[PDB]
Amino acid sequence: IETVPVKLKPGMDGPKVKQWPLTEEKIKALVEICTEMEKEGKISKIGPENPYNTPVFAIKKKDSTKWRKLVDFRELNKRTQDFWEVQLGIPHPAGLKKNKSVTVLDVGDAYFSVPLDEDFRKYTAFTIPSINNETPGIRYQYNVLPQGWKGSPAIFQSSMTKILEPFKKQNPDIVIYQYMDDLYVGSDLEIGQHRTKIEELRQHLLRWGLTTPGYELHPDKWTVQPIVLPEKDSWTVNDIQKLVGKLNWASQIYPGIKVRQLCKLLRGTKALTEVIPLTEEAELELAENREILKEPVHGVYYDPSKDLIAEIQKQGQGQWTYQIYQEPFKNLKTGKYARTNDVKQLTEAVQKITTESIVIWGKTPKFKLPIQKETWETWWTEYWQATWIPEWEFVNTPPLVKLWY
Amino acid sequence: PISPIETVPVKLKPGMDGPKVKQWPLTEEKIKALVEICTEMEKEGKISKIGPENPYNTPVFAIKKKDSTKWRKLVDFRELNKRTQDFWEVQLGIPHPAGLKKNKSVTVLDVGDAYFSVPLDEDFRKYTAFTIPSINNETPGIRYQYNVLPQGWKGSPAIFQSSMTKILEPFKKQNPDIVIYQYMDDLYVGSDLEIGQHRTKIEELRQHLLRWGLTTPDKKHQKEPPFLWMGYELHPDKWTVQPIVLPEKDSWTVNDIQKLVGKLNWASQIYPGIKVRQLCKLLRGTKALTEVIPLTEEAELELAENREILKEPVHGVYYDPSKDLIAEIQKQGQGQWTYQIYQEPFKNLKTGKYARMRGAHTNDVKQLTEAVQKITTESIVIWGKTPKFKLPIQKETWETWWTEYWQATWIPEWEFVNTPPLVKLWYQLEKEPIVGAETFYVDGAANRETKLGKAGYVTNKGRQKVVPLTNTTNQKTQLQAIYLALQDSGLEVNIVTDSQYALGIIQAQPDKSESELVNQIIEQLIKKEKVYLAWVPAHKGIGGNEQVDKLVSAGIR
Ligand SMILES: COc1ccc(C(C)=O)c(O)c1[C@H]1C[C@H]1NC(=S)Nc1ccc(C#N)cn1
Repeated sequence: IETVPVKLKPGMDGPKVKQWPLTEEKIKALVEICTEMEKEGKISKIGPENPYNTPVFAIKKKDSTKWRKLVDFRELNKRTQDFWEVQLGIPHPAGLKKNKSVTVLDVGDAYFSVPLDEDFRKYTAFTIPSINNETPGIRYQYNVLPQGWKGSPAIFQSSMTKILEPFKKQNPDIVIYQYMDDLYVGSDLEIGQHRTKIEELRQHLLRWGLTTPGYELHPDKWTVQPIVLPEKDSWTVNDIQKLVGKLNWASQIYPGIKVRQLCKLLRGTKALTEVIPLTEEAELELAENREILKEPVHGVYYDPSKDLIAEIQKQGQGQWTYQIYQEPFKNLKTGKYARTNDVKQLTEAVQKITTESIVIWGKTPKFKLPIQKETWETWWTEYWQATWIPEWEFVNTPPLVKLWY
Repeated sequence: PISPIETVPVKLKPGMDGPKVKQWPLTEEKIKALVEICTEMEKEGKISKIGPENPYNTPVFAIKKKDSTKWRKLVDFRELNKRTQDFWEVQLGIPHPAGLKKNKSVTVLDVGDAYFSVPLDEDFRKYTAFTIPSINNETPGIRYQYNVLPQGWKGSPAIFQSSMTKILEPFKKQNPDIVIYQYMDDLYVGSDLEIGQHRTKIEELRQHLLRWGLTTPDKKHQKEPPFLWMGYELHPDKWTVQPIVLPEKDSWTVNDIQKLVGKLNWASQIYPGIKVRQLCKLLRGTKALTEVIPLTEEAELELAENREILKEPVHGVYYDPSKDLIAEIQKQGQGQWTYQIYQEPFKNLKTGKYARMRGAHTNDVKQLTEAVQKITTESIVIWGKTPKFKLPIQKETWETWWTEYWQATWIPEWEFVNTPPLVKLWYQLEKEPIVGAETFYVDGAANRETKLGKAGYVTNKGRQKVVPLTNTTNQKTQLQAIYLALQDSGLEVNIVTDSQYALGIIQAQPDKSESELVNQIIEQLIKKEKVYLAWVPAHKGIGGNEQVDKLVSAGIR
């Protein structure tokens, strides 16, 4: 089959990213895999005449024993964007977010059957390091479509549409969305009818040589995380003070959170412990206040042109809160994540959020992670399971944990 | 020879073209030399005669060798090295002795005339053209080009080690029980075989290399471990660093202090307890390299301990893949941490030290955490796996800190080891306001154009103090106003501030800072028995805050 010519964003050059050191077991795993992918002609050893590099890691399947290879094309994707986004983009169905059930299938192997424009293969160079640098390092490059690369779906878009054609024609009320390595299939059918429909789809796929998982999302059961206000029996000065502080915050966001009435309440210079009475306009202010805070900020709309940002706060006790927004304090969605290691949970939450993000908006957000850069980089892969990797910057959470958002 | 190996295709940077530098007039003695030389190379295949159809020329020189015995052919490649494509890197890290398996037999074979025994890409030779001038530029001169790897060219090291790999690949495969490490010209071959079965294997390799154009020693193998490599002295049994020797001068120049600090840092990989905080403190502040810096008592004592440590030779052992890895971390001075990594009680594999600060305001629980993250990373690289730690911290102290900190923290398998000092949080911050405890509504202001602020406070018991401040930021008047509420205040106290900034710094339980103030506030905090901090929107007019805010901003604001 003829190949598609690919060009980088003119002005930008190929990826030159360092390879984060790996542990023994992951190096052994990687050499086995790459050894086989070579015999099969998917990748080819390369010389030093290739100045490019992209990091690679070894992760686990859906909790199985098999080690899977995971190249990190974050960079390359960026130098390619124009291509995989404008030239040959892939429409994102607004119906997916509404579905009662959405199943995700890893149609990754699918790309290994399509050759990559020879003039582009040098930009997919990666290195399998060695321990204690006792070796130069094993280099390779891709001959076929690689799995991390967002370019792979775009190209394969043609072949994907045919394969799915029959199924779609016969099942018009099922949304099929494709996003970098995965297939999102949603429907409003009863679970079993859905689950069945999914099997049927594997069969079509199977005929064009394509395995399958499993893994069900229920979008329509995704709701907001209101900004919680207390509702205590007693009352101290301190409590009402915090009550005012938070309310004050929720004013630059959520227009109409009148706090004036509740403020000026029991003032002067009292002890913090001193318990206090109640008010009538107060009871009513809280009422309307929360009433507003319960529902999304009026005036905030998703702008396709701008980046999505996800911020996470460690609430303690295994609780994690997050907000996705494009303009600070203009939450498009907020949420929570609950339920062993601090890093493990965080990585878990990052994947969950990224997933919801892909379904609702068709793009991954950039994370502001509440952790030490070094620690994250040293351990994330240890629990990571998705086939994609979002952009992330390590932030330093302000005492903003107070207001859950 | 010239290796029969295939060639690595190379090219100039995209829009650029070959080099065309003008050959500067050289003298007769120099002109004669280069001819006697090039003729010799040409006779071996290293270079070839070409004509003036090649628009590319590269400047040639010649300088005399030791005491002026023979000349040398220097080829200023700068211009070409600038138009040549980029390559991968020859080495991304350097093996650490501690990561070497213990070996019985080890010999070091060094390849002779490396770059000259490897073919250059035919389509690239045309760029490696240079010319030998005629006395006072009359005759056109002799033009030559390269058939092998030029000495000072950008791609020689890359293409060489690259080539050397392929050549070795077969031999390695047939001898899976033989480790070969390539570092430039030299080749390190070690095994568990006997000097007999070993030197036999060596030849087999020398031969293998010869079948590829690689001439290697015979009796000048240099194998003779000991081994001085990259600043280390290796023995088949153990390893250690090249011998250190401390100057012992009467005066120290910034230069002297530096060499010294460099030797010690290098010595700290295996000599536990090395300390250079007091000495490094002396290099602070722009200072000439020849300026004499007087040693302060502390540094004077520090240089002492180090001398003490370096006297009796200390050695490191090698890595046993079977046994586990254990790392212990001790807290030396303030902010300083030393650690040792071993597999068998006290037979250190390697030693180290962490002393980084990491921003102003921080505590031992946080510093200890970072040191673990370092040692973890370091351990991965060298040995491919993370060690179990032994930390001078209570399972409690840790467990209580991690759960009450906003940042996410992890920490590999560890155990508490009672090796004093012990890490502890020097104070907590009550979560509930203290009942029947004087509440201090602190605040501060500061005229931005003047710098005149009044940091004060007002309590629920009437008291109200207000001090004036000069040359201060709006932040200091908020951090100072807290210092006040802490001074003339009892053992228990509730403090209400409108300074997120201050709230932030303090809520993180720092036990050391770079702010002269912050340290003071810390002293107080360690003295109190119950402190409660809270926040409220600054100058929003709230019960209490307003009251203070008033007399704080009353003029001079
Ligand atoms: C990673 O590979 C290197 C890096 C450096 C050296 C050096 C400096 O000799 C080296 O021999 C090697 C590899 C041959 C193998 N050596 C191994 S594993 N162990 C030992 C043990 C003692 C000595 C002794 N004496 C040298 N090597």
